[PDB]
Amino acid sequence: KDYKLTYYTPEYQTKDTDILAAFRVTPQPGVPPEEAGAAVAAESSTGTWTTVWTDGLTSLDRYKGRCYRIERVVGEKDQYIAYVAYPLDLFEEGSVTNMFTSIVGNVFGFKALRALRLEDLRIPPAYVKTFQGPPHGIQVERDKLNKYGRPLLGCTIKPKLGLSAKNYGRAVYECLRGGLDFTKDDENVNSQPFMRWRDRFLFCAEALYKAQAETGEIKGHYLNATAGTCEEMIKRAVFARELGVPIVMHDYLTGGFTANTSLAHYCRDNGLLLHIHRAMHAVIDRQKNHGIHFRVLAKALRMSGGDHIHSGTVVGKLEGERDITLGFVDLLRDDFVEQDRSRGIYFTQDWVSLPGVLPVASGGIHVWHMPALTEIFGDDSVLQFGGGTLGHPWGNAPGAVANRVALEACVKARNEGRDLAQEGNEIIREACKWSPELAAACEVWKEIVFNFAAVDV
Amino acid sequence: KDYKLTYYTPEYQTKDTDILAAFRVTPQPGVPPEEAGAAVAAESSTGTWTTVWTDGLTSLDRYKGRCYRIERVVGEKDQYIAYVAYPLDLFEEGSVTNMFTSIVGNVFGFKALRALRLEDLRIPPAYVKTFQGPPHGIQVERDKLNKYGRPLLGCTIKPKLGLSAKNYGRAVYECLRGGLDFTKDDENVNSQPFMRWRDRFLFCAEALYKAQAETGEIKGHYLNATAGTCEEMIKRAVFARELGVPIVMHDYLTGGFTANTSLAHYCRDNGLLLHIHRAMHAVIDRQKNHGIHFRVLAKALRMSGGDHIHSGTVVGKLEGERDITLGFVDLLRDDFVEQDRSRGIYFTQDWVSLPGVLPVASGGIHVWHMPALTEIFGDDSVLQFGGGTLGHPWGNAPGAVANRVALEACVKARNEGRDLAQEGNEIIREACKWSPELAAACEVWKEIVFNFAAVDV
Amino acid sequence: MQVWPPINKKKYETLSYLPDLSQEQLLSEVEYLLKNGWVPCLEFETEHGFVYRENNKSPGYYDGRYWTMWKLPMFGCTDATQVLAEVEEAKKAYPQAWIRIIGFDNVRQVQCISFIAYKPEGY
Amino acid sequence: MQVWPPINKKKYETLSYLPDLSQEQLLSEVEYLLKNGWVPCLEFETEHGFVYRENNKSPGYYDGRYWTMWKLPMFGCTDATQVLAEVEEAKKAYPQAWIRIIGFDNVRQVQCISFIAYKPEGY
Repeated sequence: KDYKLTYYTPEYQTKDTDILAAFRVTPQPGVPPEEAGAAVAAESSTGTWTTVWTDGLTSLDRYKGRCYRIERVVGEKDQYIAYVAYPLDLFEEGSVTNMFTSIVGNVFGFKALRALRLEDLRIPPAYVKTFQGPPHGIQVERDKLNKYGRPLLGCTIKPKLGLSAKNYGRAVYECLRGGLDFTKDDENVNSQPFMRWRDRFLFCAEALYKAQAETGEIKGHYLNATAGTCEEMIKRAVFARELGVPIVMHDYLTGGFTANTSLAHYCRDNGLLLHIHRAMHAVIDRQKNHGIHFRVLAKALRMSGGDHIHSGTVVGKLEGERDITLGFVDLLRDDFVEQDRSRGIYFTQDWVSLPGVLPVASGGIHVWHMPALTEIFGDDSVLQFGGGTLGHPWGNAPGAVANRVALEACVKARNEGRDLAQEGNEIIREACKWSPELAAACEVWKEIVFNFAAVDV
Repeated sequence: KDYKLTYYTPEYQTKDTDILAAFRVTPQPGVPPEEAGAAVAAESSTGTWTTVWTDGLTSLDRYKGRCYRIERVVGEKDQYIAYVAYPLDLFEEGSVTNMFTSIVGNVFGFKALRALRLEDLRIPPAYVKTFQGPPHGIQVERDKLNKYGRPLLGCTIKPKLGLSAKNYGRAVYECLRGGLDFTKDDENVNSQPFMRWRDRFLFCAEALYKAQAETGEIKGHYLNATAGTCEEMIKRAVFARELGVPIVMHDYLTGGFTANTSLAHYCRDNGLLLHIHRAMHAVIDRQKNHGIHFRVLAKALRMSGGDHIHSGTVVGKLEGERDITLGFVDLLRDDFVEQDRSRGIYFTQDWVSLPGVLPVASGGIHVWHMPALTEIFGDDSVLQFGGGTLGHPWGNAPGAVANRVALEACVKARNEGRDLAQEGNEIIREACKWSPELAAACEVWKEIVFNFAAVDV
Repeated sequence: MQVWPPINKKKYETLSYLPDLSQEQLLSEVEYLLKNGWVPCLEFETEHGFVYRENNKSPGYYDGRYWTMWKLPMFGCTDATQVLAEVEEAKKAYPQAWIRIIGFDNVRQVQCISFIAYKPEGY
Repeated sequence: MQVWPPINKKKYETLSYLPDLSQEQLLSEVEYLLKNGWVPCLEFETEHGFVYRENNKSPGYYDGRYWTMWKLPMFGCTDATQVLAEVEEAKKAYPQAWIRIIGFDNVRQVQCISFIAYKPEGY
């Protein structure tokens, strides 16, 4: 089957309504780039080795994917970037499920290729308008919560699996009362023998309302609605609505796009914020040669629907990887993101006012990382801590206070014109003076970085 | 029909997925034990005297019950214990109704037997997982009610049948305000000319909320939802949910397992605690030679669903009978109960985290019985009084206070290292000094046991 | 015949119907926790000393069940006096607060003890 | 080890966990707004200083989010002292009121700043 002479069209001028795809192709030895890129386009559209009579009862050239360009990858050899264009008509309106089925449904198993990786997708404005997108989005969320001028703060309740409903609520209250905005249900925590969902929702609501009453600030707890069936999932969200809480949670990849879109629609119709966890993403997005890059999985979530989405951590990453992260963070928050291959952005993406998603940074984050995080992500982000709150010597509340004080010290310093990049450690040092909670959290750090301590007067 | 050569299989090695049954068989004269035990297994599974053509369109040896062991009873002669094994496939998932139909459906009427009694059943983990079990269970219940470190206290409103809705509520308020946690609808009290259900639910809710507001402790009243049809039963529970009360009640044996499982499911989905009354049990479980022992009826309730279950009284029982009671109490509360023939436990029962049920002790219980009850049952129990509260000289509230003071005196003494078994009477004596209510309840008792009275200073 | 008071008789669950525990009795209770291997912990409350229902009235929901934790659960504690010391420190900092001692069991992720240790003036 | 107070620690969002801003620091914050092209505006409240839920309890609904505007947004304001002057005038007229400075962004129809500038006695 010589696809090259039908699916490889370098003269093709892409239309405003086309869905464009950037594939990183690693063809089998002997297989030319043009033929590999044509095999990719062919398999993900009409998929024909030759011709059958039914192909005459329509126009093949109307519904075919077209490889219009090939580019050799600067680094490794035997690796190319194939650009494919898909007609708007191939896709069902409002269905991320159909978009993924058409583009990544069968091509990754083609024999002529050794490895295949979808790097990016250009979602045209005409297809974007068929999606509801985030239930609320960054702006509406800040307005509902009445929180402005700083990153939001959250913490994970540990251990992951194991705690009872009442103990879970206790940790929720202690963390929230200390200065945190949100607490989190573990992604694995749904409904189990040690803790059934309804009891958890009930005690967590009691805990979050107490902390809100005590502090005077609006609180929220991501109540996991992920379930075995769509009916159970909705049944769980319905109870969150009855309790009057602000936010629910969902594991979009393990739950699935069909179920996630249903929940997102429900959340829009009922005023619930939707926190998304990316569990299982690394089985798909880790290897550089095979799979789907997270930036595509992030675009899919923004279309399907979610107000927050876990987007990893930037701590301990080479600029390089950091640039890739900032690349997809922009794709999630901004309305218009211009093409920029240096940050892994293969296409200019126009979101035509689709609400932006709040990126959630988590993973080994400590108070002394606050300066760098505040500078890198900016205000529109949610910074989540695990052992930085639970692992504080004095407990949850003092641990939450330490993180809240550290963050506000960074915000104040930034606003006063200080460079968070070079004065970071000093900013935390000064803050330790007026915060016993922050000081106790910085002990081991002071000994290594400052070779001491202390205070003076 | 010679079952013995097909249903009596002493070489059979039981599987982890088998439902095991321990039958106490009293065969007709002349009928051998092996043949009797094989008749029991045959009748409660495939039930064939000989063979018909349809038996070849399947494998008889795949769905047959097997008597794998016989044991002569030490005491009486002509009495044996037959052990039968049933394949997991014979049973419908989540249906206690089907389990009872298959095992006890026809065998008790077999002619070759003079009497038959089901003593125990080994419910394998694979079948246990198909049941929801108690709506909440011991732990969640204590957490919802915020009650720890002592047995719970309840009282019955008397007379059984006869009082009006408002008078019923009055007794409810007086008892609850005095220190009791729960009050009880009589098992016979459903909806009658003298008192319709809705009026009772309405006045009892008013009474329990007043007592809760007055005392500062969470109160509950078992509102009987037992009814003629499933629709009426649910309709009654729905109103309890609208009133926001914590607990409802059901007579599982007269109402039935199909209806009880429906109510239990409803209670889980709506956060209602379910109190179970064992009315009619003695027509089934009293005779040692024929029927079903309560330990099996208790296992069935824990599977079908219930948070509390009446399990009789231990007062005035020989160790012997007391050991049998502690045997089924463990089967109701614990996760793993090892085999122990001395306490009537024929099989090791693994409950694989199915919630435990709170045993309810009632029947001629007086304040001076408190020491023995607290020691025998422990904290995880509900102690119910009838005339010990209503029959108090000063009325309901002072009667409730006497029982609450007596119980707390026993708990304190136990915690301080005192032996409730030998110091019981003295503990109540000391308590009478600081409680006029307790003193008045102990008058006739003081005269007999202590040959007096009084106080000193 | 006496009438049980409908006012000024607010309770705090287990042991609250007995006369106020003397320091010696309070100490014996803590030793029961330790002897059983239970982890002691202190909780206190300054505003709502009793349950109420402001945010929801569905079955099983009540506000005021959770109190605020005093420091952290005392793991590895072997001396019951260490626990008694914290109660003194707590009422020293918050004299107008209700203080209670709770116990946690690990075989069971549960709480299995809860008794009042200090009550504010007029309670 | 210290216990975080369950009372008298009411907050007002951004910057409220830091020591009360000195007039100099308060002025630096206003200059951040101006440097970014944000329109400053003052809001004050005399009765409900914190959110509550009286009219509805559905998801996302809270009473007390809106405060009353002090005059008008300060468009074209180039001097941060003009803003600081208004805070003095506001607390002069309403000493028992909480006063906060908010900032508005135009590229985005949004508010993007909100910090407390004055708190009444005992707060």
